[PDB]
Amino acid sequence: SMEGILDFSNDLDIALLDQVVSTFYQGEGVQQKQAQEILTKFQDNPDAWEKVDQILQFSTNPQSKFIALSILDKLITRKWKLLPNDHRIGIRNFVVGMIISMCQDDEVFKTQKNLINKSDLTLVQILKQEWPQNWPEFIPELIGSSSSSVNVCENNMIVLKLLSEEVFDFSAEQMTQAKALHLKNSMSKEFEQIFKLCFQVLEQGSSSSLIVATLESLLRYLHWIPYRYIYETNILELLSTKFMTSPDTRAITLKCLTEVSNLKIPQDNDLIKRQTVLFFQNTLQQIATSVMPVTADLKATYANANGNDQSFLQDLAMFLTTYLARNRALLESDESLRELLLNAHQYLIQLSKIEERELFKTTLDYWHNLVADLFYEPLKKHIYEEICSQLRLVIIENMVRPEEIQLYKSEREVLVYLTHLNVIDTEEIMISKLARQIDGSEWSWHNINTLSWAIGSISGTMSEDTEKRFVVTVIKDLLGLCEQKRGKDNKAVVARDIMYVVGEYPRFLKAHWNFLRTVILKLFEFMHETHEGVQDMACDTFIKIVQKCKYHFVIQQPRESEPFIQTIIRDIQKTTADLQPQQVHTFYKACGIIISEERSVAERNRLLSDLMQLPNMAWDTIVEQSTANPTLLLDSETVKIIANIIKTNVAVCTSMGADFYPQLGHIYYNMLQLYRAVSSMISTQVAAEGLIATKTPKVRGLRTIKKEILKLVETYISKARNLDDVVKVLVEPLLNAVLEDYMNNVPDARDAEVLNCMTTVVEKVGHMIPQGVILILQSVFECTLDMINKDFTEYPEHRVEFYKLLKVINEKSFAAFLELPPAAFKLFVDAICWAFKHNNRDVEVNGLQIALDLVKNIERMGNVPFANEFHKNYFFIFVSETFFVLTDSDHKSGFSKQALLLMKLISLVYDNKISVPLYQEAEVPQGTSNQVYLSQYLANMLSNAFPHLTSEQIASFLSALTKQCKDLVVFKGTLRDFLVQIKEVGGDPTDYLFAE
Amino acid sequence: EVQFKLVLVGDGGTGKTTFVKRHLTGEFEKKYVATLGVEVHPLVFHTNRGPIKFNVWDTAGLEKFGGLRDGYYIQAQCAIIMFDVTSRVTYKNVPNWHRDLVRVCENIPIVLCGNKVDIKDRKVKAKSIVFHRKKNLQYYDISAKSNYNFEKPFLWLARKLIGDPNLEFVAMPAAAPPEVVMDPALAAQYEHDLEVAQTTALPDEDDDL
Amino acid sequence: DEEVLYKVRAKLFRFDADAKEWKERGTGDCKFLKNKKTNKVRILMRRDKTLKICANHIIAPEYTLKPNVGSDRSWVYACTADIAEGEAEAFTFAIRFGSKENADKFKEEFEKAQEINKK
Ligand SMILES: Nc1nc2c(ncn2[C@@H]2O[C@H](COP(=O)(O)OP(=O)(O)OP(=O)(O)O)[C@@H](O)[C@H]2O)c(=O)[nH]1
Ligand SMILES: [Cl-]
Ligand SMILES: [Cl-]
Ligand SMILES: [Cl-]
Ligand SMILES: [Cl-]
Ligand SMILES: [Cl-]
Ligand SMILES: [Cl-]
Ligand SMILES: [Cl-]
Ligand SMILES: [Cl-]
Ligand SMILES: [Cl-]
Ligand SMILES: [Cl-]
Ligand SMILES: [Cl-]
Ligand SMILES: [Cl-]
Ligand SMILES: [Mg+2]
Repeated sequence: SMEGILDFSNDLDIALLDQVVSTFYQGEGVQQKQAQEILTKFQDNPDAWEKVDQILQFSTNPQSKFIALSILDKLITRKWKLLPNDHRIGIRNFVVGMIISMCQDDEVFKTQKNLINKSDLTLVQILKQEWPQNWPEFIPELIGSSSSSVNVCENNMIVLKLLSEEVFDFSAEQMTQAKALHLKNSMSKEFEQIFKLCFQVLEQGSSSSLIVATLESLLRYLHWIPYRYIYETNILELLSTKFMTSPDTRAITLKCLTEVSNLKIPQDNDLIKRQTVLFFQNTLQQIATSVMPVTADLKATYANANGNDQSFLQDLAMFLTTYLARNRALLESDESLRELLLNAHQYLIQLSKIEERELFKTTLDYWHNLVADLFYEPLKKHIYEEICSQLRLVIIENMVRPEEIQLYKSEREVLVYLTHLNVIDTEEIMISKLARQIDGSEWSWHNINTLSWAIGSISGTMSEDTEKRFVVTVIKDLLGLCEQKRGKDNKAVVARDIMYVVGEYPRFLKAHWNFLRTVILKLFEFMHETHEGVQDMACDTFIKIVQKCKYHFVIQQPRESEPFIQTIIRDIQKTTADLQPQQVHTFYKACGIIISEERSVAERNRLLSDLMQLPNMAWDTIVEQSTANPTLLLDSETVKIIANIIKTNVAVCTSMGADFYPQLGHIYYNMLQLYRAVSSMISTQVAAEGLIATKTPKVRGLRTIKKEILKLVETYISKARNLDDVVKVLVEPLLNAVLEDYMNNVPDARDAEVLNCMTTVVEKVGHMIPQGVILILQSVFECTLDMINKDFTEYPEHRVEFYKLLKVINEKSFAAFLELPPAAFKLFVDAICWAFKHNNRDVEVNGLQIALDLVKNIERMGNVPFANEFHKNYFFIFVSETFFVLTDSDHKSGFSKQALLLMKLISLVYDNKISVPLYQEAEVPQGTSNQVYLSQYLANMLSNAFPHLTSEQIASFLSALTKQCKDLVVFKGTLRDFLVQIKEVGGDPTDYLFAE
Repeated sequence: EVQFKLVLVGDGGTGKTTFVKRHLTGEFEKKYVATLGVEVHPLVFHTNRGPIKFNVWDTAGLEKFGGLRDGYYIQAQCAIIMFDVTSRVTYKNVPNWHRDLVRVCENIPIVLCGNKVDIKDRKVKAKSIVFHRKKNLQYYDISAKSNYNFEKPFLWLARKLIGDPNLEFVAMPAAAPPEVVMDPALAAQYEHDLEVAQTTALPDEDDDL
Repeated sequence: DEEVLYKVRAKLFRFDADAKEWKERGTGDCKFLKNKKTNKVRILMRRDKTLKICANHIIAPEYTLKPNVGSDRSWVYACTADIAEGEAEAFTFAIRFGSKENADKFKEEFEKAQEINKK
């Protein structure tokens, strides 16, 4: 029965609609669901708008009327201009009449806010279409009708609020530049009369709901109105006194005064400066007397979360930080304003103690502004000494770990500035907080961690002498804490924090070799502790200390027999014996950092030789057995050992880069034989067991070997300095080992890491291996395209690596694309346009960049047949494909690069930089310029794709576009204007003449 | 048991349906099947203040599948606005979703959620996310995939709707499970079903679990 | 009212025959609980943070832990009656752990629990 309303051949049963709607909003399960589908089909019926005036008159369900207005809004925003003037005036009148009727009935005004507000928005959609050109009297009548009734006046404030939002706050994306300017000038021209009304309501007062609606509209006006409406009327006084005293108006008023604080205001005017001071004084006085004193515990209040307290305290934070970041200089040089300045900062100190991360970030942004100022501005820090002392404690007690990168960065910077301003106070707070860890009063894992992060964050702020005394005191105290504590959980927590602090003070370690040696040897002891987290922090601390102090490991220290790196390597087997593989790789990576400090080639190569001793000997035995017996590789344990040897090579190559070449050279031949042997085993397994084989631990293990080999070669080549050796030694064997294996595997067995490795090869030595780049294309291009050209989802890693490879080949070795057969070149153009159509931003952006670069590559060739044949074959495919992704509303992230590509394409023709006719003969007079034909082609294409546009709209748009094809910002403006106009009927063709 | 209408809004593919399904069944849906209009699911949490039920109106982010649009927001008592921290456009659109929502629901607790924080290449940086401050929205970084902060939006809304800041999620007592006897008629049935399941790979074999 | 015999972090899946795919059901502490009245040992598993039940069933002596083709740190087994989601239902479960060591230890404890349940 419900499906009855979808039958338009018969008049609409309002009582049925009301049941469908009730079923949807109040029903459940299968019934709710079915009502949902029916209502969506009803609303989307393109004649549904005809039924609106019937539904509004004869429905008893306010939800039905809401949905009726949604239907009307689709018509008004999309197809309004098709309606005869008499019909548009009809709709306008039945909307206005519905609003006035609802407002005049006190019961309906109170209870139907949803439907009234929805009606008000519908009216604003009509005003966007009709006002003021076809409705000059709207504002005068609104002002007039406002004195007739308190309900109508209040509702008129809601209409003017929504008008302001639609014209000033949300117009940029939703209207043409010309239409937005028209409506802005129109509201500007009549604002004097709107403001008069708003000011009278605020002055005359009485009804709180009316006053609140009026201040809600004022908040919107403050985004655009001139300062004189605020500063040259009584309104500043009313906002900062009267409306701050009553809690109904306090929240909106605070928001208004925040926006008042952001007004564009003259800089050289003492009366305005005094007025700016006075509204702040008045606001803070009202808060201190009517809400809470400066001493109040806002942490406690916020936590209690009574009524609107949380929102009020957030809004207070926003007002204080906004006003002070602009105006605190007004309060700083006058003795009579000192108390106001310090009370306002004292409120911010209390707000900063609230347990609410997002509020803390807001206040921290302000504190960063302030302490940065005190660091540089002369004679200002002394004002804020007691504020800064409190703030030191707030930041230290709130310090987060360095993993939370943005928050830790902000906190560190504030604490560093504060430490510079008073090093003694910072030290005293940190030592005394440590004392309360030791006496147990504030002891907890969170509290010792927090303190350790804070102590770590100020490294480098103190003098070396002060740092020395501070660091020793802190380590002594943390060691005492460790001894004092019982059980391994507690001892691990304090040990980790000792390690953390030591790791953040390299300047101290570099001056005290004996201490550094002790730290390292202690870290080595900890690498045998199986207690959770200890081995990871020992390894993390080791590599962090090496990154900073590596030079001290590579020289012979006084009273040592050898550089300490020799001592580390000698005992490496024993040191790392209890570590997990990932921890072993970190350890070897850290040794790689040290060895790369040795700039004597013979000594560096010997250290590298010695470091790689254990994986090289494990490799040699495996290779002997692997060559002797091919079956030994199948064993699970051997695959894991081989993977971990390759991963150790990757770790050391990561930190040594170009210096790693002798080690790569030692394993290179047998590593590529292993790649081939593992590849055979994978192919064989997939034949024997099916595609499921690729999910098995055995085959994942084997593929891990291939991925780590590809990772090792890409890691070395990305950092190589001797490119001649790369081209002469590495590239030929690599290409022979990987390309044919990739091409001749089934899609599901192909490693995307091959594409990634090839990208680095073309990046670094592409210019030197033209035949290699051709071979790369021949092996990967057509088989990878066929994997990714059936849908947007399959093989996401191949998809991404594929377009990165095409991009770098197109940049570095464009001759490889000239060598393609025409069929293969056509697939290349297909592949680029395919990338355009992607919603993954990685592919789409590479897609559009390849298109740009390809155009540039063709243009470089000058007037020759390949370039001429390229334009004849592909110019219009690129223009139409780019227009497609620009206009289909499914590719908005690509807007900028779409516009840049379209501009380049249009500019080529506008400049006559294409030698041959783009049209095939007897399609136009044989004299015809490519400019005339492009104009014709685009007019035709846009007309067929958007048949609701006029010939005039299309011609005006294309005239503007071709004129603006050397001015990207203006061109983009015209494109956005077109995207607005295609969503509606009867867009003004003069909009494309817009000039700022 | 009290029940609250919750509207979930934000751009297509930000993770709204994925987040709700994770809460409903515990599953992670990898595939993108765009919501058509709205999907309504009851969702119950057990708190130290008894059970709380959210009637979750998971709305369509794609304009072409929008259905009733703001018609879904009527009588909502709370809302999540979702964006994708890997997609800048989705954050640019947050003020548009907020606008359409608060025009219908003037005074409701709202959580802004930046989803997909598990993805390494984050495009919407912490420093950029400030829209919530002046609008008094709670903000969380979430991952429907890693479950990072995945309980927080509901815990915060529950505290706001119950008016108890100390409200916690609790474990309900677990009833003794039944002893049963495998049906000898369905024994051949089960070896089949087990064969199929043993030879279908578990997803995401590289994860910590 | 229950002794905790074994606790391990695990991810639990149920097989959807229709979609022919494994769907995750929860991640959290998997507990073997011995009822102090009956001496019956059950699996009780709760999701991280929500603490909602994703597994609640007797470790029936007739159950068999099988490997999954994709994993060396998982078991699949048919469960005739699980009460996590209210009314007792039959599921094909898969439980995955942090390591092969964790999975083997689970298997060891699961067999011990099966013998306790035989009494
Ligand atoms: N990496 C990652 N992917 C996620 C996450 N959450 C969701 N996804 C994926 O992103 C897509 C989100 O799809 P949906 O949840 O349907 O998106 P939606 O916002 O509901 O979409 P509409 O219905 O179109 O509004 C799916 O492919 C999800 O698997 C996350 O936290 N991390
Ligand atoms: Cl203006
Ligand atoms: Cl200032
Ligand atoms: Cl040095
Ligand atoms: Cl040795
Ligand atoms: Cl090794
Ligand atoms: Cl070819
Ligand atoms: Cl294609
Ligand atoms: Cl088009
Ligand atoms: Cl249209
Ligand atoms: Cl539920
Ligand atoms: Cl943030
Ligand atoms: Cl906030
Ligand atoms: Mg969805």
